[PDB]
Amino acid sequence: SMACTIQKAEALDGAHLMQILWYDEEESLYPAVWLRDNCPCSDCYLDSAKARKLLVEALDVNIGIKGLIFDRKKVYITWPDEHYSEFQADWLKKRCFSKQARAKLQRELFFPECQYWGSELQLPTLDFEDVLRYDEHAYKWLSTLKKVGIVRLTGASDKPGEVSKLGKRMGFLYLTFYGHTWQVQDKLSFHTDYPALHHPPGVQLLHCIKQDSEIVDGFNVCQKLKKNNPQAFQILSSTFVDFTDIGVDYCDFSVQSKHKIIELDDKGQVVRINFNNATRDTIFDVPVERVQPFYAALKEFVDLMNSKESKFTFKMNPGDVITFDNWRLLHGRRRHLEGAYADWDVVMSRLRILRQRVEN
Amino acid sequence: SMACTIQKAEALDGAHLMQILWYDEEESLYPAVWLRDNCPCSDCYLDSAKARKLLVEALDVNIGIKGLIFDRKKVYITWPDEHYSEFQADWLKKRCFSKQARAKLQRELFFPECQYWGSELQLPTLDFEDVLRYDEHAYKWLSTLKKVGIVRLTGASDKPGEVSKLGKRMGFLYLTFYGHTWQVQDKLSFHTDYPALHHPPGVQLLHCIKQDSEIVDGFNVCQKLKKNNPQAFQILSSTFVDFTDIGVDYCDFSVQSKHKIIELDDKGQVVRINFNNATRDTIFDVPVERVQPFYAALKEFVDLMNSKESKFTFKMNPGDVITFDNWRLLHGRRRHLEGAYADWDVVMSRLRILRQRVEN
Ligand SMILES: [Zn+2]
Ligand SMILES: [Zn+2]
Repeated sequence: SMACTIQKAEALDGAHLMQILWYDEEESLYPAVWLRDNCPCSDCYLDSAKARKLLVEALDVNIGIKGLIFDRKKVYITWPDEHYSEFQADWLKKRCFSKQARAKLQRELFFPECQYWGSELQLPTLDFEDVLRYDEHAYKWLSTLKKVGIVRLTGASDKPGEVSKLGKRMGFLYLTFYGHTWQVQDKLSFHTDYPALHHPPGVQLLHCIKQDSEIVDGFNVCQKLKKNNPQAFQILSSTFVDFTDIGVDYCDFSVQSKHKIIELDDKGQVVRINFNNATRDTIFDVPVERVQPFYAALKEFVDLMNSKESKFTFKMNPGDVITFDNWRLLHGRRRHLEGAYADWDVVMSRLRILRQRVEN
Repeated sequence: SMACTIQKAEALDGAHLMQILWYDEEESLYPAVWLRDNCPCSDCYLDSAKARKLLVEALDVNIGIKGLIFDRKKVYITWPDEHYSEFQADWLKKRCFSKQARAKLQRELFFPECQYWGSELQLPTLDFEDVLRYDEHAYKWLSTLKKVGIVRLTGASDKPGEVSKLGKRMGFLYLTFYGHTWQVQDKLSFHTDYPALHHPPGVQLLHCIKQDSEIVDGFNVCQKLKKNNPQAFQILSSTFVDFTDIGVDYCDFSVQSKHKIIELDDKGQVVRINFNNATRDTIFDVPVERVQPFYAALKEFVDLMNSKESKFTFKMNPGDVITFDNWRLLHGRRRHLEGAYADWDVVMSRLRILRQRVEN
């Protein structure tokens, strides 16, 4: 490939930078300290663990390249203390520091693609055994979960054990916490689950053993709220609300956290909704004048969730396994289920592995 | 008590506020919407679950008090739709919206007191069985963990099972994740544990079965860094670093996250350090010019950790159970241990419960 072959490589700027001219005619710049830190030799790097052995205390932050050789596919660098490093062209190209290359790689790692929905949702559906058996189907399943926030699996048995069977096949680890002490447990006001936790459970897997649920796309609701009621959006995305879960589950517990109901990342993108009205504390840590406008904003948020254009209604049949993003969807309803929760890290892990397996 | 008895109560500002004059001569202001939202009657509130039954859609955000009666200890309110609410004086007083009362209550819920340390640390120590048996001792144990970041328990057996025994007695739930699939598992470069997780494990419990560890107070290090090297502190508290844990543990896994090495809350206070050099990815999602100054800053951070004034050294003896804050401490060392991790929510829960039991 023209994009991935080296036409020229040289040290620049007191040898503190390496510039690559690709046959593509594209150009890339690599800091010497980063190349040294990421030497793939066996003194510096453990292949089997994919881990860096090099210590920060061994790294000269003012290092420059002493000598550089290249061909079409490799760069060969000598350091001032005679350490020697070889870098592959493809490895360098992927890790290029341009905004375009970095953003491309981030998309590949974190799967940010998102499809918003409302009442017009076609509930994504795949066969249970297909997902159990074949990488392509398991991959479709998880990528749809991440993109859409919900996927249905049909054709599981109507017997207990299917959630555990699915977990084992996927290599999932399931969460336990107060109110959900076992990995798999038997199960109108829209809510997310367990906002009293500092890190609410990411993904829920529900299996219908014996048999309406309503759901909204929280990210879609937030986007409409920001447009129609910007001040409401500002209040809900900036006000820390106390959530409190007090009870007994083999022991007495008092689980408490503060969350913004609309949780944004550094770029102002919604990453989680934290909302259960039952669990919202009587304790409200805001100046008195902030209180009534907070409730006005909450009312607008909840009005939007209850609007006909937002809500999707569905019925769970025996053998259905529904999986959903508890950070994104809110649910409610106006029954023998088995359910488990997983951390998003476990699900994203599987998504990454499966994508690699499908691509090969 | 003079502070907690009502000299006068009245509706103000179109009945949208309730003002309380305490016999103390202090004054408090309560929004009508918040009083309505927090009606303790059995239509609105579930005592046993300590949960609100009232729906957001049933709450008039523009509500005002229709009628108000009071005595020394209670307020009796009638709403415009004839709903009726009684509030206790002590309950109101505690939930007062003044900055002083709110901050007091937050301290009581979240235990923010923090004692920084270095090489001069006297390792807090309590007896294992004492902690197992008596609330006062268990309370001292957990409050010291939260304040100091580390506590040693002495006088456990030198046999396996003590971590599990301690967990059961405390009603703890233990975490599992890739690299630590069992609740209790057998176990120089300063690091925190498992930063590749979006929510790294909060608390570690280590029990020495058969027998130097070094530790630093990460919060103390950050405070010194901010003072001596403010630009380094700024870089480390604002730059998202990729952490990556790839391997096999019953299944193939690829766990990945981005963290600021120095993680601040909204008020600029350090809440977590996320740092393991082995796990820090080769992938670095920053503009090229940001790279070398990041490494310079990291080097200053690590230099500070390795300085003689920062490091505390100790040896684990058989029967020792060491507990520490994995969000705060970094550790390393230049051996038969059993270990478990817990979420801070589980530990804070126990701390709250124990404080109430000790106070009674
Ligand atoms: Zn090397
Ligand atoms: Zn009521």
